[PDB]
Amino acid sequence: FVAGVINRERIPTFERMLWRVCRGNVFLRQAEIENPLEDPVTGDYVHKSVFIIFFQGDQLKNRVKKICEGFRASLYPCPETPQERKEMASGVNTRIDDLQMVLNQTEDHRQRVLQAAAKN
Amino acid sequence: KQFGPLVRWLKVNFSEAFIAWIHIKALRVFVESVLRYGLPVNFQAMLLQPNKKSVKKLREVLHELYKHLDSSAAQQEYYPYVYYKIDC
Amino acid sequence: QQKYDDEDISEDIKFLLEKLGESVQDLSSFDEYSSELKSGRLEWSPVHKSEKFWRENAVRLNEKNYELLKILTKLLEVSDDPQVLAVAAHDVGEYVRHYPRGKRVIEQLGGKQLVMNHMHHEDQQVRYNALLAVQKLMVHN
Amino acid sequence: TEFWLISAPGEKTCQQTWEKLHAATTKNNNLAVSSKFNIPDLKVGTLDVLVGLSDELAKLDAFVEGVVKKVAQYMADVLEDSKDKVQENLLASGVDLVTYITRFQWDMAKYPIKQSLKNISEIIAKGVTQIDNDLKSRASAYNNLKGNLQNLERKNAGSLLTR
Amino acid sequence: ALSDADVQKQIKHMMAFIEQEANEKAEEIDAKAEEEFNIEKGRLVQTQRLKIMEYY
Repeated sequence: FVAGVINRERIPTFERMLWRVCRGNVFLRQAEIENPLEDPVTGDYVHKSVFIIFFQGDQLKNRVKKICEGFRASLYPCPETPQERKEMASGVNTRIDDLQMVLNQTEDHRQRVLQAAAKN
Repeated sequence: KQFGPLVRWLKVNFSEAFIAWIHIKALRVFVESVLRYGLPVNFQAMLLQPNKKSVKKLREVLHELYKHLDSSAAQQEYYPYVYYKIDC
Repeated sequence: QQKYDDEDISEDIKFLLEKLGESVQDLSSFDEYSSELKSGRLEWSPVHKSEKFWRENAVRLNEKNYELLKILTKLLEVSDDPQVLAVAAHDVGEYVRHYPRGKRVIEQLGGKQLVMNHMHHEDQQVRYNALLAVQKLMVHN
Repeated sequence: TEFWLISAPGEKTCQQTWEKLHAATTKNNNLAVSSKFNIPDLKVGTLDVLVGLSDELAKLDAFVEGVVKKVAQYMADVLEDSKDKVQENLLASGVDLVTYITRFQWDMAKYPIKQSLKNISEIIAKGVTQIDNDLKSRASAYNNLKGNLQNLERKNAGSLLTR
Repeated sequence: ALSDADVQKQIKHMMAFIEQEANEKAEEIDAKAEEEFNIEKGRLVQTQRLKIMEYY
């Protein structure tokens, strides 16, 4: 399906469950990240991999959503082969940089205001 | 006089229900084989009346026979071979 | 909040407060704000801080072809008075917060880029107003 | 009595004799009774349709298990040709369950070979539903008549005060 | 479980099913073509004949 996000802890058993669903109908998109970013919920730089299957059947996709719910598999993509997906990725990078720089400015402003608030 | 044909009623209706039951189970086996394999051929359904206490031996035999096929996925329903139970 | 025995004091305070409330309610009008921006006479005022003007009249901020919001963009590029620019940034932030769908129009207009520029303004208040405006513009981004 | 309905991949025709006659590695070295099966050759549609079909088949088989064992229990209550202890089973296809299981054949007459799988499942579901409902009505009527008979017996039971 | 070669074999199985679906859809469109032939042909013949007979 996608080189999504998983903490790589139940990926083997995730493959086993998907092999108990279908007989491995489609090769699972495989990717791994070394020393990844902080997870939004866990709040730590946890290791991440991903092993997820693409499907053509509707019931199969429903089961994939079910097993993604049952497991710790974050999946919110727009998996489109053509170039518009990569243009979307570039725009996402631009927004990410904007978020980073505004967050830095806000943090510095907060620090200054807090120092003044202490001294008063 | 109700009991008279009541025997025929219940016996015939149980006959129909049982026939439907075994037919459904055969369809289930056909579907399971056709899914666990691709374009299928002579999957060889088989009937077993297991001897007493020899369930463990039969499970071992079938595991040795066909556990290479999956080796990771197929228990209560996940066997290395298509499996069903029948009461009688 | 304090209570006085002289009923006259309480009655006069009630009168003055009520009529001042009425006066500031009368001040609150999109026509006033639009005139301020059309002639460029920008300054902090109760209209610039009236919650009903930002919330109820958020549709009024959606001008014809968003020309008033384009005037905000023009002032983000043109106005050099720091207070006027802070006013523009705060008003843009209010408009985005009460109408997130206009933020895409702002990005098309390039006003968002102007607020990115105004983050590093030479006056701290303008920096703060631009910061809040962009922070509102970062919703769902 | 317990029977098992298994199946192998079937890559080779030697699998026919490996599962039945191959006493070296077959079931308990050819001690458990081994018998071939009749299974129709039926068309399949698409994969998600097959997933839905398998789920529906499992659910319907569970319901039919309930139905068949329930009619067996009601016949046991009737106490004729089946009892909760003796005559543990009735006759399917007019023969005892062992003979029908051992010689199970496909009833294409009722479920034609050229009907899709879903249509056959639907036909079976309708047939068993109507059969079960009608038999429940008949058994309820018979049990109500029995209860009325026993109530009349109780009214004619006691001593010279209440009998 | 399955090797990568077996994954390509299962892709080929998906292809057999896809071609089966294609055949089904093409034959269904052919059946619908026959049905519309019958219905529209009868309709047009009826309308033209009725016009001619009213003229008559």
